[PDB]
Amino acid sequence: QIVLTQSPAIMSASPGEKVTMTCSASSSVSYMHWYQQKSGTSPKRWIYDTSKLASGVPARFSGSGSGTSYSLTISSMEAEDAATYYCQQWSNSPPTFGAGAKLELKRADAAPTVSIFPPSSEQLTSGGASVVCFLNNFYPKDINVKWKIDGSERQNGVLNSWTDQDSKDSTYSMSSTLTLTKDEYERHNSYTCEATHKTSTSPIVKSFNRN
Amino acid sequence: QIVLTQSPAIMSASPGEKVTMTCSASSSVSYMHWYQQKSGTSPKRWIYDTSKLASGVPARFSGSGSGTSYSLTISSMEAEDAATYYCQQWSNSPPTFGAGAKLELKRADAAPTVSIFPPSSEQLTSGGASVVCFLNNFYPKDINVKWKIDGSERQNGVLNSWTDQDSKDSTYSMSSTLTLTKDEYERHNSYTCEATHKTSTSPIVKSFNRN
Amino acid sequence: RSTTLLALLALVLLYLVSGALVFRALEQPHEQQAQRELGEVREKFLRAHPCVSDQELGLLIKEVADALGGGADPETQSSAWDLGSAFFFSGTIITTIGYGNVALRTDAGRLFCIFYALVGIPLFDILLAGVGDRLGSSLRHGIGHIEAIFLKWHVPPELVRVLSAMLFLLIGCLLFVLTPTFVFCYMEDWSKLEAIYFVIVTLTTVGFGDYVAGADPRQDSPAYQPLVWFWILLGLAYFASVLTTIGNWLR
Amino acid sequence: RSTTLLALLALVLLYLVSGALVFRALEQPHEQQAQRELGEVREKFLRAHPCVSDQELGLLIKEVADALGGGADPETSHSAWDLGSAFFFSGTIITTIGYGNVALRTDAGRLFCIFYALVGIPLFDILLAGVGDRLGSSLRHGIGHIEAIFLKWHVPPELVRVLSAMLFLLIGCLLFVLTPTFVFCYMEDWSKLEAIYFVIVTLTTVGFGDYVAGADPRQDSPAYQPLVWFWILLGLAYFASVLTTIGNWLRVV
Amino acid sequence: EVQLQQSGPELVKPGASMKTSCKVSGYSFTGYIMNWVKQRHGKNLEWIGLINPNTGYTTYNQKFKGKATLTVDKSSSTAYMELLSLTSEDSAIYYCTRGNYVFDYWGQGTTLTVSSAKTTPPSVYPLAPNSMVTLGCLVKGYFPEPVTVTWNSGSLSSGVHTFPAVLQSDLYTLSSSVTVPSSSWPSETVTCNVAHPASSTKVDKKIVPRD
Amino acid sequence: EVQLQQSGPELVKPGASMKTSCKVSGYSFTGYIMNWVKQRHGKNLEWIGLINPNTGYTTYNQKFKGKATLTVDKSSSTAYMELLSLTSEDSAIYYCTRGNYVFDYWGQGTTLTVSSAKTTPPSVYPLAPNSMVTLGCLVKGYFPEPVTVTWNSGSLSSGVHTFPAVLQSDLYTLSSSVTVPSSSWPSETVTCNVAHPASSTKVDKKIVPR
Ligand SMILES: [Ca+2]
Ligand SMILES: [Ca+2]
Ligand SMILES: [Ca+2]
Ligand SMILES: [K+]
Ligand SMILES: [K+]
Ligand SMILES: [K+]
Ligand SMILES: [K+]
Ligand SMILES: [K+]
Ligand SMILES: [K+]
Repeated sequence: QIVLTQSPAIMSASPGEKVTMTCSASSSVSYMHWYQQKSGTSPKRWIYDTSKLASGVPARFSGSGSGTSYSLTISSMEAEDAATYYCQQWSNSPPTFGAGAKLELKRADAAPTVSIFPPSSEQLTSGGASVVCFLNNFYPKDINVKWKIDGSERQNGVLNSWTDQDSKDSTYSMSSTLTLTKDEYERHNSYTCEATHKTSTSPIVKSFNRN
Repeated sequence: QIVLTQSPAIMSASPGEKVTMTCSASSSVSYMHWYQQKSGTSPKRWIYDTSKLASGVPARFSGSGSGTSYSLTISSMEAEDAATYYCQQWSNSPPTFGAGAKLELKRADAAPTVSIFPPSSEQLTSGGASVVCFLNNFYPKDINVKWKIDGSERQNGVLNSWTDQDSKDSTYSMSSTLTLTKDEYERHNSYTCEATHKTSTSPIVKSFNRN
Repeated sequence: RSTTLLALLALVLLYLVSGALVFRALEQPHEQQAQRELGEVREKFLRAHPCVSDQELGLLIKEVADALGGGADPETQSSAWDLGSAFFFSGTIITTIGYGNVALRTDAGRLFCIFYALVGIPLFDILLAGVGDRLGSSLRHGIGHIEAIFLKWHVPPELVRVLSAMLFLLIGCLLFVLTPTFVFCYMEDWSKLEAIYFVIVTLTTVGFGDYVAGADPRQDSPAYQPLVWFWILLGLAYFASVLTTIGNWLR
Repeated sequence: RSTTLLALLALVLLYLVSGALVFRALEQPHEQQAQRELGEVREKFLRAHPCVSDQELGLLIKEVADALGGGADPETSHSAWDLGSAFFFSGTIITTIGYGNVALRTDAGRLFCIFYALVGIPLFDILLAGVGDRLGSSLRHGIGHIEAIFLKWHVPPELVRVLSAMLFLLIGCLLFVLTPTFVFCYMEDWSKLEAIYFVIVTLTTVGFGDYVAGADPRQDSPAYQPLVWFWILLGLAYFASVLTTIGNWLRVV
Repeated sequence: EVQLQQSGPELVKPGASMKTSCKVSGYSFTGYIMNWVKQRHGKNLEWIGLINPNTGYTTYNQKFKGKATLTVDKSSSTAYMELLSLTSEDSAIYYCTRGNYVFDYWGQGTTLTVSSAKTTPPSVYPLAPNSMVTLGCLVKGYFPEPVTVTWNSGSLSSGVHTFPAVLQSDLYTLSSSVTVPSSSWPSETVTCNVAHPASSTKVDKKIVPRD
Repeated sequence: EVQLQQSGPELVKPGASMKTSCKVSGYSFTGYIMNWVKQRHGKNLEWIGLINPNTGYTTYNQKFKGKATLTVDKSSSTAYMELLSLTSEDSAIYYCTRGNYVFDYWGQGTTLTVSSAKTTPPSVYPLAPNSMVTLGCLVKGYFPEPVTVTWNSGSLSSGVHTFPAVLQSDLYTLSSSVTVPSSSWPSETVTCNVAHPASSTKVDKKIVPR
């Protein structure tokens, strides 16, 4: 019933940076709790009773707030702090959560290594045609892909898939896949994967012609 | 401090007999609990919440009551049922118990096997004189002992000691010990130990001369 | 007369001792059962939750009792001083009904309520006596028109005064006892007995505050709660006016 | 007189609307305290007793409320329909104070309370007016001794009628509005303000019931509840003498 | 060390019921409240309900009122959740977690997958096309999850992004990108190794260049 | 299998204080209320007080208010009771027991003895004077409890009693009795074997006929 609102849902920090996540409640609550979740793993009680630290939690982390507005703060960000933080509440039944705030590590901007592949001969014999595009090892995560079949843009039959931040290089990669019937694919000649990233006002575009 | 009254404090049963001991509260009580204690060992929860049996307790045991008057009942007395039963109450702080009801086994009456023993040579040389009298393996427990020094009765420096009911034969035994200064002992010649049991309106008397 | 004064004191004393016997006989069995029920609830909760001592569950109830006492609602986890109810509360003071179903928390409010009452109550007693003499004139004056018919049909003039006085109290009883009870019966979702109880407890200005009209947290009836006070004014002035005219025809 | 009555009506209406603004301004910020305190009690109980769900502690409070509602007292005598407290309750009816700190559960009790009041209140008003005239007579004659002192000091005898009337309201204000407050301050463990509030709420017969002396038989000073019964009679009677002369002068002028 | 050990991942037909389990140890099962939490697509956490394992008391989130049935088995110190008439929307991770105000210990999670899909092996298709070159594997139309994508039998492991799967109409589809020096390709053979344990499928696909 | 394991029997001087312990198992220490009960020379059981080991809350019997101090150690799942300025009246058995309405599991008990008495070894004296003959051993002027009396090193086990010890001028005294056929005595030897572990005493006494 009580809505917890964690905005922004995403934020980034270099190690040594102060990070401050917030949780505003639809109505007042006595205490807020906080959880750290990393890909692969269930959530972990991070801070409970608003400002109390759970067992392992290092002292750089601290909680505060009252009423409708609480915050989780890292004095000096570390690499190992990058994870999703959820705020919890049980001052009224039922207990409720925020949608969560993902904390990513901040690094130097990197351009996507864009890479287009036409349908395989193997797949075309089955009557399918999947045109795959890899946008690899770029930062930040914000990227837009557009598909164009003979210049005319296509958005139907596309399915995208992001990786989590590379543990060592802190970059993101994604895979945009235009899935067609062999017929639709053989009608048209040129297929282009156009990627719009912050690294260039001019978009990165990899293309191929069917012959 | 709700008073629990277990009357009578002592009772006996032959095996196969129905026993019903009772516990009256000074004021009303929602549930009564019961404990079985066997000499040497701590109490063991026997019946709780008035009529509920604790796990070991055999089915022949049963509880009931309400208000100010509760009762623990054995359908068919066994040897192993012989023990002290306590009623407890925690319908008001502080919790309180009964005096306890001590349940002994009933058997065939037996006469005390009386035996008198004079002061040892070892003890007389050290300056003391202990005249011991054993009244062994008699039922019921009801017994009176008296000492006579040359037929003049003595009741000063006597100490008695009863055993619990023999686990084996269900009899009682006791030990009356006239402790004197070697002087007082050597003054007089004959020592007698007079036992009065229900098995004879005429007393059992064992005696010895210092000769 | 000192003789009659003491006879009156003994009369009223026996009237209270008689009341005390009756209320005990009717109420005490319910109270002692409620007590048994509280104890039954505690014993049941201990048996269900073993991480709780009797004495710790003792303090909880004491603290929960005290919060409920302060007006906390068991049903929620989280307006009785909205302009409507604050106007009504002020009305309960000068009328000396004093329901007290919502009581004052601040020392400021209590200190103010003192001077508010010492000025307000007597100011109202003047309005009450004013509306009382006015309202009593209007009905005895108004019924005089219908009374005229019965006097001409040759009913003795001492008995038509009683018949008029009977109609006078029955028309008022209809408008300021029966009408309100039937109104509150439907509006508050009380029983016909609960409604008469409230009405009479109110007009006697005993104002226990176990039952209060417009108190209900649900109702968004803004004119309703103040408008109940319009009734209270007319009822108390009638209650007053008729008992004073009774006093004149006695003495 | 018609014109004046509505002028007086409109005055009283603005006096209530003015009161409504004030009480709201003072009390509305502390509406939510009791509820916050209940929630604070629940949350600490949960934190201290982990085998207890919020929802289970929910039903306890509702069940505890219902028992307290039926007149139960937290036990750690308390009987509020013992002859002492039932005598007191009967007194709150005929005095038209009606504290309501102990309310009736039975329909029998409510139906009875109706006829008890309709016969009792007027019966009491006669004794009150009787004790009002008697205590007032004794007191004005008692001041006759101090009136003699003021007459010998050659002070105009109508100034002495005002000085006696001032002493008349101050001597009884000392015995019925101050003496009781200092008594209740120590006996009930209230603040000097809380005590005066109760005293005045009682003597005005507003009788909110947020504060009550109680008339519950106890010791440490068993002669306390007997003198609290007696005080309300004398105090209400003391007001009557005063408020009739103030009321008489305000309606004639 | 407190431990909530959830049963393995469940995979059930639409309309059928599931029942998943959670065994506690390192604390006293009955001492603390058990809750169940739904996490769908690593997003906003929903509290399903709680059970007091000691009393058997259950409250549900109004949302889950019909779906979920919490039970315990005090003897095996195990909590159960049962989900009924499952729909595609129930496919999520489910956690048992302990707490009556903050969820202090969580299980590892259990992954529910509601799907009409039969065990289908994947169609591995090769993605063949600067110093560096990017190749890829399209692993399409397989069920259930997951597949292990390797390159040259795990020997070529750096410069690899195996992207997350997506359900495209009840069948999983992922891509893998490997980036190798153009020294190495097509100089040296690059096969991608896809294994689907559900169907005991092991498919190798050599990336051969476009003619 | 739930179990309350109390510390051994303690013996303290009059006026000194005492602390005894109780370590629980088979359940969660913190999950249930711990009580202490006094049983005074095998008569009516007195509830001393309770502690909530989770909250540390303690209430005492008004009678024990000043005497007893309950504490726990959450980590070692141990309950403690401390009795202060002890008198001869405190010599009793003391049980830790678990419960918030009924005491469902009890400890084995601990025996407190308040006494100025020094560790004294006993004076074992033999008691010598039909189908059957009864002989005895007076084991007197020893402290503290217990002594054990065996006969012919446990070769005689039947016909054996050992009366309870009684205080004879600030010290313990019991005597054992054995009953053997009159063919066996004094034809054959009957020695009683007395052990007082407190003084590391092991003394044998042959019953010599007078
Ligand atoms: Ca009561
Ligand atoms: Ca009372
Ligand atoms: Ca010690
Ligand atoms: K009045
Ligand atoms: K009133
Ligand atoms: K009144
Ligand atoms: K009230
Ligand atoms: K009132
Ligand atoms: K009231």
